Amino acid sequence: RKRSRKESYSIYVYKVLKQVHPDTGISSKAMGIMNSFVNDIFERIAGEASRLAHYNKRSTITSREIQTAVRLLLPGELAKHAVSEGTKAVTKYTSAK
Amino acid sequence: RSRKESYSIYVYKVLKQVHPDTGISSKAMGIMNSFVNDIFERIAGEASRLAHYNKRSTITSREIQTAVRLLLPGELAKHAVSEGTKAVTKYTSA
Amino acid sequence: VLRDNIQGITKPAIRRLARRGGVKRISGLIYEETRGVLKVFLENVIRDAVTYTEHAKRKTVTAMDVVYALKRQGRTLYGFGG
Amino acid sequence: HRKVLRDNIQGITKPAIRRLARRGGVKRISGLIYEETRGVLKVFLENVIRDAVTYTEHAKRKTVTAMDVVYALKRQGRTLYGFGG
Amino acid sequence: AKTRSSRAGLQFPVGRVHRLLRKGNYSERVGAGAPVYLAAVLEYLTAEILELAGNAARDNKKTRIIPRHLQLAIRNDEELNKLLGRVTIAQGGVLPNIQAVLLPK
Amino acid sequence: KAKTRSSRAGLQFPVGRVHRLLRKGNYSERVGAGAPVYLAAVLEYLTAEILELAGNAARDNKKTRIIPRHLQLAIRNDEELNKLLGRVTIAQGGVLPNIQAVLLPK
Amino acid sequence: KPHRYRPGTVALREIRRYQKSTELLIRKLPFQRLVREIAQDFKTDLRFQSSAVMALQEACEAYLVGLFEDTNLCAIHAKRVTIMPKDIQLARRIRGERA
Amino acid sequence: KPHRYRPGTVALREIRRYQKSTELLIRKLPFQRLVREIAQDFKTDLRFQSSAVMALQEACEAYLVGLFEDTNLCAIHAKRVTIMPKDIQLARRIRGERA
DNA sequence: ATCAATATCCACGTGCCAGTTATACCAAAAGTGTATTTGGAAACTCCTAACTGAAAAGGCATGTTCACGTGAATTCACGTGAACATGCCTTTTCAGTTAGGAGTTTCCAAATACACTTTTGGTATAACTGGCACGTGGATATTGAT
DNA sequence: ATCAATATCCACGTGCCAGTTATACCAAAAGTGTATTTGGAAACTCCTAACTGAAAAGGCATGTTCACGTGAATTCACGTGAACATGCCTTTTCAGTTAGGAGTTTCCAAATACACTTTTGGTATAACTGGCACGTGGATATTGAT
Ligand SMILES: [Mn+2]
Ligand SMILES: [Mn+2]
Ligand SMILES: [Mn+2]
Ligand SMILES: [Mn+2]
Ligand SMILES: [Mn+2]
Ligand SMILES: [Mn+2]
Ligand SMILES: [Mn+2]
Repeated sequence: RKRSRKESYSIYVYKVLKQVHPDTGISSKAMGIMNSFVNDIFERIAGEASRLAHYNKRSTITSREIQTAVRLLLPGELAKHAVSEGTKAVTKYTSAK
Repeated sequence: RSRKESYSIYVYKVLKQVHPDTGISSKAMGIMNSFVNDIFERIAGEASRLAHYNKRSTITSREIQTAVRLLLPGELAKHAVSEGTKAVTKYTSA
Repeated sequence: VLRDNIQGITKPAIRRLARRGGVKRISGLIYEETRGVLKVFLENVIRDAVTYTEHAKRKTVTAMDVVYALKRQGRTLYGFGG
Repeated sequence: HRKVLRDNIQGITKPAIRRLARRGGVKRISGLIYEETRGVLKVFLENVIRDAVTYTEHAKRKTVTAMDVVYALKRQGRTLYGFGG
Repeated sequence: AKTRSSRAGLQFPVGRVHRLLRKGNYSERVGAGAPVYLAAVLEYLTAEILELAGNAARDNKKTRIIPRHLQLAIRNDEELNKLLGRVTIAQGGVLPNIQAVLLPK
Repeated sequence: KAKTRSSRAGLQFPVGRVHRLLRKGNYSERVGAGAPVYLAAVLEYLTAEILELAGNAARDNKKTRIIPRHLQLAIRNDEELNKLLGRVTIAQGGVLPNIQAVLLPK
Repeated sequence: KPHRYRPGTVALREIRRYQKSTELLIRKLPFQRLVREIAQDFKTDLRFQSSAVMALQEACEAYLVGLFEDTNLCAIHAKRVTIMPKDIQLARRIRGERA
Repeated sequence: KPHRYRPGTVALREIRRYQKSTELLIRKLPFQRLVREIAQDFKTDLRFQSSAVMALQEACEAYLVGLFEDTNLCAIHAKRVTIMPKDIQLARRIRGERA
């Protein structure tokens, strides 16, 4: 019998590391930290967006719920740059169809 | 043409059962309504996470029970678990 | 009289709050330090409350907006909705 | 089968507590600090282990997992990175 | 032809708790026992606070609970105070407490 | 010639996986198509910000491989990442070297 | 002829008066004037439900009173009776609101 | 003739040493016993993933180091350099861990 | 200041193992396409309740006087740090054992999905009164001066 | 101690408004009964990793000695908050305009739902090596005695 597949973000974290420090690697314990960080930030944003939709009696979480959650959770400059990256990713995703 | 729920009706019912000759101001009722909604979201929120942790789709009364043990301090948890098992027993046989 | 609104939170009012907090003797520098704290607290809460308002496409900050903001800051408030 | 466990809070040695205060930037330590720290650590460990085992029981498991500890730490506001999701 | 609250023995709306659970995005499914258990827990805790708050009103020689009596009832009980340690009761004030070193003589 | 939603969005983070976790996490009844895209971009961004600051700390310590100590120095020395992760513990990360001035001699 | 209470006597009387009561201790209009000014830096032409401002005032006064308790403990810990800015600063640091 | 560093020199050297490093400062096996003693007096016949015990030790040492930082500020605030139990108690009371 | 003891920094070479790399296998997601359903942006209108304005009410600003709390200075007993001898118990590496975690499959009690019936809780309007806020006198306690 | 000023109770009277009581619609739940679907408890068996135990060594814990700097105690000076009476302007309490919250309604873009196809991520084996950890000696920095 085969042990089930344990997903992680390690493949994606490693790519980002290569765009940012092409000559730098990462230890498994450091990779473990990063997987905790991404899952933590995911659930924070998705959780805040969930309450946004409910507070306004909306059954759908959109890019607009995610953006407001990013503004609520991230501090100043981090939110400014995160908003631009998200707004940019969505417009690119829309027109590319 | 607008309606808003609250717990005031059931809160007042519980008040008469414990202090028959006692009233409650409106401000005090708004605080009691906040209290119930707060404890609701805490218990349900914890039960939700318990289900997700154990790859379950159903919040059963066992989830509500473990959430109660996790959220209430010592003795409050003991009597809340008791009153909870009491209501589910009486509900099952009737 | 042209004076700031943060000075509208007056010295005897700050003195009263310290009393409810059980304070017997108040250094003069406390009053400027307190207003700085109060301003920071309100900015953090009003920023989040206004963010809820903008998302609901409204121009009226509701008491629920304030309640949702306080809860996010770990300052859960009872008696103004929900 | 296993030997009775008792008084293990004294395995948190006086040098071990000193080392922790050093990482915390402490220069001089009163003699009473050591038993106060054991009491504080014991309370902290109990609350976490209590929640952890409650997660273990609810899963009808006999083994406390790292996830059990991580969930327990999370709901006490001590989020931990490096031991699973 | 009876309501689930009466069938469970509860002053609290079992049927309403069930609706709030499904509409709260807590899980895909809700068992039939969970809204009963949850309604019983909420009813117990309301009774606990209203009991202690009723005493506080009687001790102020008042017959009607006001937020002050709810504040006094909670901050004086060790466990409700723990359960509501990070909660602010509007128009509740604070418990009378003067540090000893601040008294004269 | 099909293309993943990640590439279509310009992302290195998996939009499709993020969409699955939004539905599987019981956050709402429905998920818009833009939500996983936007959220995957934010996650990818923050991952880049930490890895840049950590990569520098690893360089300052004459190491080529990021370790938890580097992620700790990176986070604690950046005020905005510190605030975001102020209630977080990084296993094997340690503390920032900091001595109260009154504790130094002379 | 005039009567004078000794310093600290009235202050202890004030503590007992204000710990007994629950009324808001900041004046409404300066506070509401402060709320609209702070929000103006975040969004323009904003209106406030009257209960929204009251909510803010109850939360703010509760926050400040609670901070004065911790501040008072810090002063007393330093073998003093007067709260000073370093007391407030220390309380806010240990609370994790700063540094 | 025999060399003696003055009281404080080695302590500051140790501060620099341990703030520089990341390893766990409590011995592994004594800590594992403590966990097993506590857990077993709450529920019998329990086993532990080794990672679960390391997770608990990382949490405790992180918690204690942080508490010692806050403890050190309380002592310095009282014009001492020696942490005392009342410093720890004040730290935990302001943190709300005891209040 | 000079000096010596000691710790510390750094470059050096070492073996080793965790990280990197590359093969194939593959199931499980993910993507694509179709028909189906629906949430909620958009008009518009309604109707609170937030804003403005003006006129009254009482809290705040001001300056003076001095009680006494704070910080500075000085002493000193002794608790705490540094150093050292002793040896114990943690740590380390290997082995064998089986508990219990986890993977697979079956299948039934309990879940959801309707449609339909029934009633409950919210609203509203009118009524109602007693609980509570507030003002009174006057007896006592408190406080500070002497 | 004897006083007197002021604060604080206490027992009582007062009017008013927010609370209690009741009633009538009534839509929106909540319930009932049916058909239908499914999660996850139950079997079973595979296999991971937790536990056990040996055995050696050396990294630390322990306990002791000794000196000395720290915290605590005490005294003293002076300056800063507390107390207070004052002069009055700011907040508080009222009125009649509308901004915009919130309801209702339509209908299209956008979501879910199915089947089917493609590939991408994770596991695993073999393989590999360069990064780092370790040990050394050797030049440099720091500390304490003088
Ligand atoms: Mn035991
Ligand atoms: Mn020994
Ligand atoms: Mn078995
Ligand atoms: Mn009814
Ligand atoms: Mn000293
Ligand atoms: Mn309009
Ligand atoms: Mn691949």
